[PDB]
Amino acid sequence: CGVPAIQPVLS
Amino acid sequence: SSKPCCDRCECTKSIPPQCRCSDVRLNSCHSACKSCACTFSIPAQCFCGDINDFCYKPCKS
Amino acid sequence: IVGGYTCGANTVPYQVSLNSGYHFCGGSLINSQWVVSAAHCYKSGIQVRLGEDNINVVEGNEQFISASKSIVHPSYNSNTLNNDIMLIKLKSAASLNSRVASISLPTSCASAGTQCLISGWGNTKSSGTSYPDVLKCLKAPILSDSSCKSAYPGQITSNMFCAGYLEGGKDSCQGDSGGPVVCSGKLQGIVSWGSGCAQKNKPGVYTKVCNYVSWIKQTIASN
Amino acid sequence: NTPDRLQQASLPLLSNTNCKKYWGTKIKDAMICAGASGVSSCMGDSGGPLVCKKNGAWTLVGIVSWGSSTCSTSTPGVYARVTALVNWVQQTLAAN
Amino acid sequence: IVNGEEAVPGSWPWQVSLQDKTGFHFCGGSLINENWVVTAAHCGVTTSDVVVAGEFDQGSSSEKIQKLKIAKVFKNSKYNSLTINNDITLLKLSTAASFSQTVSAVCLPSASDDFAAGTTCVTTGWGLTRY
Ligand SMILES: [Ca+2]
Repeated sequence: CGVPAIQPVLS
Repeated sequence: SSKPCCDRCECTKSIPPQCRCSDVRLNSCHSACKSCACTFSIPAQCFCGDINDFCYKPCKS
Repeated sequence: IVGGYTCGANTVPYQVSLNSGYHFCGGSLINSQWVVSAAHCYKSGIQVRLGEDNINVVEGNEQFISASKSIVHPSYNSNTLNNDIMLIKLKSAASLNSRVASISLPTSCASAGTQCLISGWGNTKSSGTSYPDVLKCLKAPILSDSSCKSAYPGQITSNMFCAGYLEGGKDSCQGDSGGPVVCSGKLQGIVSWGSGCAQKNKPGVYTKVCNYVSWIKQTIASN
Repeated sequence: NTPDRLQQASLPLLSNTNCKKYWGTKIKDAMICAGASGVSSCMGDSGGPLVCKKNGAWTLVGIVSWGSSTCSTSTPGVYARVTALVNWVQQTLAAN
Repeated sequence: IVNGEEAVPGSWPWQVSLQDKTGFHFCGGSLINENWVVTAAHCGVTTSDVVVAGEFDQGSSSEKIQKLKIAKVFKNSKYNSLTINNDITLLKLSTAASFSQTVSAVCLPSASDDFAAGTTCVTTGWGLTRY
């Protein structure tokens, strides 16, 4: 859980 | 007072009373509400937290 | 302060007015001898006016004390307003009572979302000019650095933060510079600059005082 | 403005004490505030996640719940405090 | 979200959209495993509604999305609809979500977990970007 395959990119 | 409306008004039994309207409205509070909070849903459940020494007129007859 | 409220006399007892024959900046009393303000408020011959509420009326709780030293941050950059902090030493110790009191410096940088009190005698209008007699106050949150940079791309240094309302309508304004942003009883900010006042997407920008606590200590200790 | 495309915002958790500066007694123990930082959850966000890293992993700390009637980005959004509710979550999952 | 930014598509794979039977989004949710979504109690989710997982662009009809029927709504009985306290509902899905790159679970905290004031967290959703 909680670990996206597609990593979020946040500014 | 007679302008916006409140179906569900609760007041303390003091003189003067401390009254609030606990109506939930969708998406905004009534026109006289100074302090409005809403859920972030669609529709938004909005609640006026104002305390007044009166109840607004009922919405329903 | 635009969109604020009258503070109430002496309810912001660390707020001072910096006067050179007229109120030109605020400041914050940080102990009996020292006021923090903005380096862009630097001028010769500052008179610090403490215990003011109505700055145009002698009401009886004022202390007017001349600056003996006005020490701008040595890396103050007047072009970008980076390190926009100054310390003013009072020629004589202010008399600290309920109406004149120092404000604590931060022990840590406040986090974004923390509500602050910004006060001053600056313009109360976002377009046009109306200077209040009495001290105005505004509760405003610290905005996240990303919001601040988004609002002011290329202009927000690590020594700055935004506070206020992206929707506009509430901000500090000209005449507030130098004055306090106090959050949970600590001076986190100094009124510094903005694009206009109270404009949408243009929150006030504040000198990040928590970055200067050592410099403040040092300057106080050295003067 | 409603978005077709999933949006995100970083925003700080507030202490319930800081949040109360804005919301007063509305703030209950099963709530956690976040934002008042130049972003706001807004209508249609409700029920969605407020997540924080816990040892590299995104962990549901809040559920978008309520706040400014105008989604003011200078007022904290209030989220259901998942730590306060997760026991109920686990018990419901267990029973079902 | 006002003043957020568009997510990387699929990068919040637990984010679901709660839609009515027409595809109208009215709330978000988070997958906590294949069979359960956690959402706000005040959203008023019913078994007529659907959990849509895997969406990025709700204007797009070409994403591998999963429209998941809700078998059962579990509103926290402590939910107070006036104070919005205990504002949580679990949705048990009629059919398990198929986890993939764009669909998977968020972690649940322990009740004792400390997420300190000041922590930068993230919220996601398709709420209004401008009020
Ligand atoms: Ca005076």
